[PDB]
Amino acid sequence: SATIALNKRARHEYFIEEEFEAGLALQGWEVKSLRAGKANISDSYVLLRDGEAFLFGANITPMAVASTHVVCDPTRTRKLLLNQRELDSLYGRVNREGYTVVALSLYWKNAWCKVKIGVAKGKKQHDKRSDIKEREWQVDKARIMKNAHR
RNA sequence: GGGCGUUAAGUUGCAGGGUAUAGACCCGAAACCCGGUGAUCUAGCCAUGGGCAGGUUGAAGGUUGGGUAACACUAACUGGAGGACCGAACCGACUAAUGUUGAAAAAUUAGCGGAUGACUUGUGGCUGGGGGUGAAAGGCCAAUCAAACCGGGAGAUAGCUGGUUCUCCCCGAAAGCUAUUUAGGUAGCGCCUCGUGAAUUCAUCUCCGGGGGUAGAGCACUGUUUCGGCAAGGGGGUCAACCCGACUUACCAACCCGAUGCAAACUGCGAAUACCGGAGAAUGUUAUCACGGGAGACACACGGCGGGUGCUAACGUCCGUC
RNA sequence: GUUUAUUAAAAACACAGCACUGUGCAAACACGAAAGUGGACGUAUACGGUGUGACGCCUGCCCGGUGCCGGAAGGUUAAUUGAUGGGGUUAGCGCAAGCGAAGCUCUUGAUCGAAGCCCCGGUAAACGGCGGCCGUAACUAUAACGGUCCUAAGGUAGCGA
RNA sequence: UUGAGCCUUGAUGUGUAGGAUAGGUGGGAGGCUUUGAAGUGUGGACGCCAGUCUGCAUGGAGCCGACCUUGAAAUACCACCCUUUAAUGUUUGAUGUUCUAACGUUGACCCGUAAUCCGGGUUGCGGACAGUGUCUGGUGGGUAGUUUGACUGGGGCGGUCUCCUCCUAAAGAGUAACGGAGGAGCACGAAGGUUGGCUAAUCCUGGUCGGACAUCAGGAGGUUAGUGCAAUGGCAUAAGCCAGCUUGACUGCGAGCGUGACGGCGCGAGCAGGUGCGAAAGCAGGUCAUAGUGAUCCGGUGGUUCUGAAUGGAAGGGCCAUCGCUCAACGGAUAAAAGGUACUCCGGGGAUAACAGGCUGAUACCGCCCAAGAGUUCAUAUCGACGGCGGUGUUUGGCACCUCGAUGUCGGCUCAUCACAUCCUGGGGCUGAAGUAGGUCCCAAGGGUAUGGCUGUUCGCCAUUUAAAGUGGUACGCGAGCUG
RNA sequence: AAGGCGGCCCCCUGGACGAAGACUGACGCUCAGGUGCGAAAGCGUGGGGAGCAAACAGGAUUAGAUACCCUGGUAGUCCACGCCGUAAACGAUGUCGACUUGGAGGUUGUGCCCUUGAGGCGUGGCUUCCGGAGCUAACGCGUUAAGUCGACCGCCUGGGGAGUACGGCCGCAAGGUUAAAACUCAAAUGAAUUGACGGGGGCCCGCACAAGCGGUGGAGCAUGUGGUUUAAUUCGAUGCAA
RNA sequence: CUGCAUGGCUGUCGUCAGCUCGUGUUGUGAAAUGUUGGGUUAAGUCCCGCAACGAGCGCAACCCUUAUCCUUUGUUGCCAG
RNA sequence: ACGACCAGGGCUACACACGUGCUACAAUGGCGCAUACAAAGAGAAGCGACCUCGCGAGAGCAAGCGGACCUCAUAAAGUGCGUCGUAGUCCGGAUUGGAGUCUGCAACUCGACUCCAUGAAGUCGGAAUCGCUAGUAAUCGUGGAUCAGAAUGCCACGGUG
RNA sequence: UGCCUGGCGGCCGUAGCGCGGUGGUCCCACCUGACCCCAUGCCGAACUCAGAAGUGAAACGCCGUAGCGCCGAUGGUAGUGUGGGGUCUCCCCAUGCGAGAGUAGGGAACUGCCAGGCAU
RNA sequence: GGGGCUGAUUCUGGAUUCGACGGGAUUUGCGAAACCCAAGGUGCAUGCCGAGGGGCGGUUGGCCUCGUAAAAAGCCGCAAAAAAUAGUCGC
Ligand SMILES: [Mg+2]
Ligand SMILES: [Mg+2]
Ligand SMILES: [Mg+2]
Ligand SMILES: [Mg+2]
Ligand SMILES: [Mg+2]
Ligand SMILES: [Mg+2]
Ligand SMILES: [Mg+2]
Ligand SMILES: [Mg+2]
Ligand SMILES: [Mg+2]
Ligand SMILES: [Mg+2]
Ligand SMILES: [Mg+2]
Ligand SMILES: [Mg+2]
Ligand SMILES: [Mg+2]
Ligand SMILES: [Mg+2]
Ligand SMILES: [Mg+2]
Ligand SMILES: [Mg+2]
Ligand SMILES: [Mg+2]
Ligand SMILES: [Mg+2]
Ligand SMILES: [Mg+2]
Ligand SMILES: [Mg+2]
Ligand SMILES: [Mg+2]
Ligand SMILES: [Mg+2]
Ligand SMILES: [Mg+2]
Ligand SMILES: [Mg+2]
Ligand SMILES: [Mg+2]
Ligand SMILES: [Mg+2]
Ligand SMILES: [Mg+2]
Ligand SMILES: [Mg+2]
Ligand SMILES: [Mg+2]
Ligand SMILES: [Mg+2]
Ligand SMILES: [Mg+2]
Ligand SMILES: [Mg+2]
Ligand SMILES: [Mg+2]
Ligand SMILES: [Mg+2]
Ligand SMILES: [Mg+2]
Ligand SMILES: [Mg+2]
Ligand SMILES: [Mg+2]
Ligand SMILES: [Mg+2]
Ligand SMILES: [Mg+2]
Ligand SMILES: [Mg+2]
Ligand SMILES: [Mg+2]
Ligand SMILES: [Mg+2]
Ligand SMILES: [Mg+2]
Ligand SMILES: [Mg+2]
Ligand SMILES: [Mg+2]
Ligand SMILES: [Mg+2]
Ligand SMILES: [Mg+2]
Ligand SMILES: [Mg+2]
Ligand SMILES: [Mg+2]
Ligand SMILES: [Mg+2]
Ligand SMILES: [Mg+2]
Ligand SMILES: [Mg+2]
Ligand SMILES: [Mg+2]
Ligand SMILES: [Mg+2]
Ligand SMILES: [Mg+2]
Ligand SMILES: [Mg+2]
Ligand SMILES: [Mg+2]
Ligand SMILES: [Mg+2]
Ligand SMILES: [Mg+2]
Ligand SMILES: [Mg+2]
Ligand SMILES: [Mg+2]
Ligand SMILES: [Mg+2]
Ligand SMILES: [Mg+2]
Ligand SMILES: [Mg+2]
Repeated sequence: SATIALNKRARHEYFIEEEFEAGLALQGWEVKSLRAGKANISDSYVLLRDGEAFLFGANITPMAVASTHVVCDPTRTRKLLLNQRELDSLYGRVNREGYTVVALSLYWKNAWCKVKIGVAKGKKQHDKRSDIKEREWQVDKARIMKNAHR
């Protein structure tokens, strides 16, 4: 419905623990491009400086140059609007060993863009094997049980 | 009260100017329909008879020999089929030249293609026009074809070009407005001619009543616009070059005053010439108005003046005035 | 080979071959107001129509739209038939306005009523169409790749100033 | 297999109040007993299993009847029969099948008959089908009739077509362009009328959250506010604002005037009737004025002092009100209409375009004036910023001023002529001119001023030479000299 | 012969094995070049097409799935006549002759003995599993040898390049066949062993489950833990096993 | 400070039952047997078979208490008589 | 000076989440009055009987004992009575103001005991989850070490069963 | 006849602002209170009814004052009708009309009716 | 060279991105840095020249100290150079 460019690869590439429905803060010519304008949310992650967890990786194509005064930067760091009450998770459980929180998807909420955030961590190519093995094994167990019980 | 009318005579013939129907001042279309004629040219088809000199190439098939268990396959002899080959009659016209009131309303000379086949030709017949036929070009249908020829409706229509024939005298325009499947036409009005009736009816000059907002002028108003003061600040301060920043730095600078300008869509001002009315002599062949008969015209240009537009360029264009 | 007799003889038409479609005979189709004829004194290896045009490699995706074919579950639906509603008229009731039986007529139209249309599917060798946009690989370039906007599908093989 | 009339009602109910399945009302008090009732068992069904239409092997002799609740007396009576069913003949519609006599036979045999037409007789098959006439729905460029507007600095494309506001518009009115700038196809039962009362926008001071800004009290200001809306002209008596009552947002006229060719449109004192407000004189025929709008014909509604095809009526016609058009191409040609023609045709026009010729020169080319500077110093040996002044008609343009009763247009070959804003030769000045060799300027037209590849060349690129391979005018010279 | 052949019947026909015989007389084996047959898939023409099913569409899974799961579905798989001679066409083991311990079978024929029952002893062909000597690097072969020899043909000489290009032939095509060179590397491999691993299997055990019975997450409080604050919130312990 | 130089110590796997060696034998060899297989158990505990035969650390016992009974010594304890 | 000095704070704090346990949910349960049975332990800067007192903690005086002698130490659950009656309860005992006591020079940070007074939460608790196979689960009390005092923690002991 | 005040007109800046001062005999204005006649989108500030203790402050009316506002000459200038001319996007000549903006200067109104009171 | 449609999550004239990040940093108690001004203490403090300053140097010259003038001590720089990157990903 109101869904926009989403990053479903990061869901398989990470272990999503908790999610944040926090909003995004962006300048002109970009929110219009969210409707149509080729926004891409690849390589998305938070870049906490002090309390400024900007989303760094996103390429939103500028569709016009009619205002040829401001310099266009598709790789701009977008600000994020999150409650200070729930921002404690981000200044907390991020820098342990490898914890990250990445942008899973971006959609519309009554003419305002909301980017879904999620706390996760890497898999080192050995957790992926275990996940695939378990996903296949549950299916195989169900199939063999059904075949045996006819 | 208002409208229409009571007042105040028409009618029948003759001659003349219009109008309406008929052809309607005269010639001219391209086009439509109806009834007949054509296949002797040409297109196709049907039936019946002719024509294709001469010289090349050797497929199928058939024999002999080799070969195969039988085949298959190969060598030699014969073979004469090709919408075959070169090339004559015959058919056609791809190039060049001549010819263009020519020998000829498509031809001549030198070259050219097919020339045993989907060929060509003679004779007779059929296909008849919104139809015929078409190896398909809108090609042919008798030198005429995106609808053949002849006779009729039919003098079709033509807001379109041209022409309109003897004389004299008098008066004398317009090329503008409105509306228009309207712009090069038309109807009314604005103008022209004739007749009738009507009053200082009308015009020139003078005097007297009037309202402008144009030229010009100006910035009370709306915009525009330059400078100085009033004045807050900022901007790589000469200075510390780090500090309160010594604060003054050919930079923008609120509101208001003083000075200087611009304006078709600005007027606190504002003419001349224009326009209407009243009066007065003097002048004009009623020059004025109303009705009736007949028109014409509704393509204007130049020059002066005030302008839009264009480039205050155009013998350019759009308005008013003489 | 043929083609615009009389400015175009060609890449233009035709061609053998290929594909689709219609056609069970009193066949389709065409000329015919009709009879009748051709097709054809043929019989699905026959005939007509439409496209391409010997031969070799092939004819890849789409029914979204317009046609064609199969269906009548539902809605609408002609001609046709006519339940009544509303008036005209007068026998006649009313001292008068005015009610007003039957007959005949003016007008509305309950119900029946097929094809067709909407609809459900197929069919493209039927008419037809088959995308642009951003980032990303060791110097630079490009993008095998990844995301989202639409369509019914984004052009496969092959070829190319 | 199947509907209305019909074979008869087998007929279905329930006021918490209730032997409860209420007798249409009349007569309420029974035919009931051989006008053939309970007892006994219980397919279907009223099942809210109280009752019960109950149906029916055994019966073979009184259930009911008053009424208990009593808002309402029993369905025990008679039945003009409903709060609605029931089946077979039933009234003849559709579907299906059976049959033949209609009809068909481009099946066979015979006959007229010599004969593959035709007709008649026998017969097989199909069969009330097929097929034909009328009406009718759908499809139907296969065919026919047509339509596709106008202005336009040629035509097409674009834009516009009606109405209103300011300028142009030259001080009465009016006045055009594809000139310069904005709006309208409504709205109000109150935003109309009367009466009564009041008069801002804007800038300040102080004051709870309250601030460039809500509200409040005071202060400057005088229409720079407001008008239901675009602009213009006005409004202080207010035409702006608040409240009451109201419907004059009346009916029929209307002397007079203004604007229009006309159709028409607009203002209007005042008259008669009947109303609203205000004590009253007085004000009210809509809105502060200008856009808010469409003629005629045809038909829709109501009323009517009329006409009514012999009479009496009625359909019908007109009369007054009123309704249906983005006829927006808006003075509207039909209720009903798009394109191509290079296969084209006719009447016209240089009233009107493309080539040329003519007028001007925005553009084009060339010259000149001041001089930041470039140029080591030095403006001018050579260039020249920001501008201006010019000359030719030579590039691209403007006009439609001759030519559509005919002026052959690009380029190439032959043939030339003229001008100098001179390519070479000739003469000279200044040079950042040591010499050769260069730059610029001035005078000077006597002469000369290339060959091939590309492409239709003009133009242009390249290769090789020459002292040079100049720019232009002459219908962008020359087709009654030639090709195409 | 190989490829490969499965209801039944009819017709033609190839091949194989046995008791007892008769007969020609080395006529015997192999075989480059050549010839023929030859799984399926594929191609051409003419037919047919029930089911299945490349390509293709849709649905589902997945981060992605142009696939495995599902619904459709054309070529093809079915027939006749034609073309290729391609397979892990394998027994990864060429054709023919002789010899070499044994056991347990299947199929087929014949001889003999009293066949009272597939009673008993023999004797040939094919085929199956163990197994001695021997062989082999070992797996394994083992009278049907991979044991010892005899006759012949074909093939091999490091892994890639490469069974590739060119060249010749064949074929309508897809391609087949014959078959290199340049360049890189010091490796490429096979049989077996020990660990390890498997989304391989089997067995066993422990309050590991089941069975029971009580508890912890709900609520005061206690120390302990992580985070926060703070001057420090004193050090380490950080899954069972803090 | 460095338990990422260590000693010592401790927890878990786990009181789970395996971890090895000598000789011999087998295979050219890496290597295997023993340690595998049936019963049985808490167990590599016991037995049988098998080129295995034995041994070490090992799972048990030897160590500490309870459960019947004997003797000795009798205080601060017992009252059988 | 990262070596070293002592005094005052903080290791005991906090919007939070977590391991573990004690405490309760009330009729087998709390309120009180006879009444019963254990083992093993520690004791001289000590264990510390009596007695006088204190509603209570303990104050004063204080015997004996390196202990089969004395103390800590009338153990309870059990038992027989009464009583309450299903209620935020005579359940549940936390927070609160004040009072003293033990204790160590000093308990605002920061002890424990006491008893008068307010008398919280909580009323068998999701998903999950842990322990036990016999004198063990489960309940009741006692004892021991650390230490001036400051155990729901730790280690042991028996009763029921 | 003089002065003052109140009401209604002529005219709409020489007519009105600013500064200072004036007046309570009469008029004028503030002022007291409210059952009522009347009303507050509340509230006797506005309407109104019943009244003169106080007042001339506010507001009125008056006199001077040139900071204003305003009027406004003569002359000159621009423009313009007529007729004739130039070097013709614009001007000149003869004649007629002659602005606006300035300057000198003026400018603190004029006036009629009705009613009251002062002096007479 | 020209027109015509979109630059509008409403094409619906009234959106607290719910949240971080600037705002009078509007608001309620409050510490001399959210500040701050004649009286009890009675000591050698105010302008006085000062003194060059914490490990080192300097501060608007009176931000430290005094009592007969000085060590300077309350802040900055030399210094405290460790600030330099989500995850997966050669050994
Ligand atoms: Mg012919
Ligand atoms: Mg021969
Ligand atoms: Mg030939
Ligand atoms: Mg020939
Ligand atoms: Mg001949
Ligand atoms: Mg010839
Ligand atoms: Mg010839
Ligand atoms: Mg024709
Ligand atoms: Mg002809
Ligand atoms: Mg003729
Ligand atoms: Mg005729
Ligand atoms: Mg006629
Ligand atoms: Mg004629
Ligand atoms: Mg005509
Ligand atoms: Mg006509
Ligand atoms: Mg006329
Ligand atoms: Mg006169
Ligand atoms: Mg002017
Ligand atoms: Mg005209
Ligand atoms: Mg004319
Ligand atoms: Mg004109
Ligand atoms: Mg003209
Ligand atoms: Mg003129
Ligand atoms: Mg020709
Ligand atoms: Mg030809
Ligand atoms: Mg073709
Ligand atoms: Mg296709
Ligand atoms: Mg379709
Ligand atoms: Mg159909
Ligand atoms: Mg139908
Ligand atoms: Mg037509
Ligand atoms: Mg036109
Ligand atoms: Mg036009
Ligand atoms: Mg005018
Ligand atoms: Mg009023
Ligand atoms: Mg009126
Ligand atoms: Mg108005
Ligand atoms: Mg009509
Ligand atoms: Mg009549
Ligand atoms: Mg009548
Ligand atoms: Mg009537
Ligand atoms: Mg109408
Ligand atoms: Mg009009
Ligand atoms: Mg013509
Ligand atoms: Mg021209
Ligand atoms: Mg000419
Ligand atoms: Mg010029
Ligand atoms: Mg210089
Ligand atoms: Mg001529
Ligand atoms: Mg001519
Ligand atoms: Mg010269
Ligand atoms: Mg020279
Ligand atoms: Mg010179
Ligand atoms: Mg096959
Ligand atoms: Mg499938
Ligand atoms: Mg799929
Ligand atoms: Mg092989
Ligand atoms: Mg052989
Ligand atoms: Mg063997
Ligand atoms: Mg090959
Ligand atoms: Mg065992
Ligand atoms: Mg201690
Ligand atoms: Mg003057
Ligand atoms: Mg003057």
